[PDB]
Amino acid sequence: MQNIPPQVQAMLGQLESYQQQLQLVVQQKQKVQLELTEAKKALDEIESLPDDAVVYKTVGTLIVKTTKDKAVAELKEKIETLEVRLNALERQEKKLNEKLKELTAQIQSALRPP
Amino acid sequence: MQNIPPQVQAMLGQLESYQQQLQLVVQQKQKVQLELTEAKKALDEIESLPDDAVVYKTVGTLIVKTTKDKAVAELKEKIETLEVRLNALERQEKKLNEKLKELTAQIQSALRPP
Amino acid sequence: MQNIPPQVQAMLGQLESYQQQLQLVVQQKQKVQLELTEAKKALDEIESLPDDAVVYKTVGTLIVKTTKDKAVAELKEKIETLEVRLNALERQEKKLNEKLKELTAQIQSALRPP
Amino acid sequence: MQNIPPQVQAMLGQLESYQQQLQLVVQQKQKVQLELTEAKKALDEIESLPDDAVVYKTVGTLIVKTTKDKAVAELKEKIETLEVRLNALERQEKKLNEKLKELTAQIQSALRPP
Repeated sequence: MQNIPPQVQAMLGQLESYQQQLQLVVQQKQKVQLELTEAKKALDEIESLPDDAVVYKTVGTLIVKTTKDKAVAELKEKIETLEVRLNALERQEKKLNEKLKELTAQIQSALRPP
Repeated sequence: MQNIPPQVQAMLGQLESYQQQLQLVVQQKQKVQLELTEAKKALDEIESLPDDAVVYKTVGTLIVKTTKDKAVAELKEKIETLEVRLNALERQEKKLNEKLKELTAQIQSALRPP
Repeated sequence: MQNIPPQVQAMLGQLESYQQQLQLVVQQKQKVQLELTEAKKALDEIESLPDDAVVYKTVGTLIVKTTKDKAVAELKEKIETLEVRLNALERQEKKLNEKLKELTAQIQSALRPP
Repeated sequence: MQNIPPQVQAMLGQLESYQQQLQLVVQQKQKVQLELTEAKKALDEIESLPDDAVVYKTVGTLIVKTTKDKAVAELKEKIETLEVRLNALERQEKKLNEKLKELTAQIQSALRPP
C-alpha cells in the first residue's frame, strides 16, 4: 500500500491550513477591493460636478453642508488608504501562494516513487 | 434486497448536487427580484412627483442635488439592468429544472422492476 | 430498562420539531417587534415637530421634500401594518405553545409508571 | 495511565463553558466599543463646525433640520450610554477571567502528581 510518512501527513495538514488561511486573506482582499471600487466610482461622480455644485455629507445620522473640493479630497484620502491596505493584503496573498507552491513541491518529492 | 447499481448511486449523488445548485440559483434570482421590486417602487414614487419637485441623490456618504428627470432615468437604467440579470438567472433555473427532470426519470427507469 | 414505545419516540421527535418551529416564529415575531418599536419612536419624534417644520424623506437613494403631516401619515400606516403582522405571529406562537403543552402531557401520560 | 477523576472532567467541561461565555461577552464588548468609537468620531467632527453651521438629522427614513448644539447634545448622550454599557460588560469580562483563573488553578492542583 502507499505509505505516507508521518512527516508528509504533517505537511498535508499544514497545506490545508495554508489553504484556509489563503481563503481568508483573499476574502479580506476582496472586501477591500469592493470598497475601493465604490470609492473610486463616487470620486469619479463627484469630480464631474460643476465647481459650485451644492454638496452635503453624512456624519453618522447627521447631514451637514460641505463643498465639492472638500468631498473630493476626503474621497481621495479614502482611496489612498484602501490602496495601501490592498497592497499589504496582496503581499500576504503572494507569500501564501509561494508557501503553498513550495510545500506542494516538497510533498510531491517526498511521495515520488523511487 | 434492493440493489442500487454504482452508476445509479452516482446519478443519485449528481441529482443532489443539482438540487443544491438550483437552491443557489433560486436564491440569486430572489435577491435580484427583491432589488427589482424595490427599484420599480422607487420609480413609481418618483414619477408621481411634480416635474419641478426638488430631488437630491446620494453618492456614497454624500448628497447632491439632481432633478426629477435625471433620477427617473437612472432608475429606469437600474431596472433595465436588473431585468436583464433576472432573465439570465431564470434561464439557468429552467435549465436546472430540466436536468433534474431528466435525471430523475433516468434513475426511476434504471430502478424500475423488470 | 425504561422502554419508550415507538409511538412515544415519534411524539418526542415531533415535540422537538415544534420547538424548532416555535423558535423560528419567535424570531419572526421579535424582528417585527423591533421594527414596530423603531417606527413608533420615529412617529413620536416627528409628531413633536412644529407643524411648519421642514421634512424630507428618502426614496431609495433619493431624497425628496415631504411635509410633517405626510410623514406622520406614512408612519401611522407602517405601524398599522406591523401591528397586524405582529398579531398574526402571536396567534401562531400561542397555537404552538398549546401544541407543545398538549404533546408534552401526552408523552408524560404515556410514560407514567402503571 | 493518567486518570482524570470525574469531578475534574466536570471542571474541564465547565472551563470550556466559561471560555465560550467569555468569547460572547468579548464580542458584545467589542460591538459596544466600535459604536462608541464611531460616536466619538462623529461628535469630534460636529463639534468642529461653526456654531451657525446648518445641520440636519435622520429620523428613520426622514430628514429634519436640527442645530449644532442639539446634535452635539444627542451625541454626548449616546456616548454616555455606550460608556455605561461598556463598563458593565468589562465588569462581566473581568469576572469571567477570574473564574477561568481560579478554575484553571483548581484543575492543575487536582491533577498535580503526588
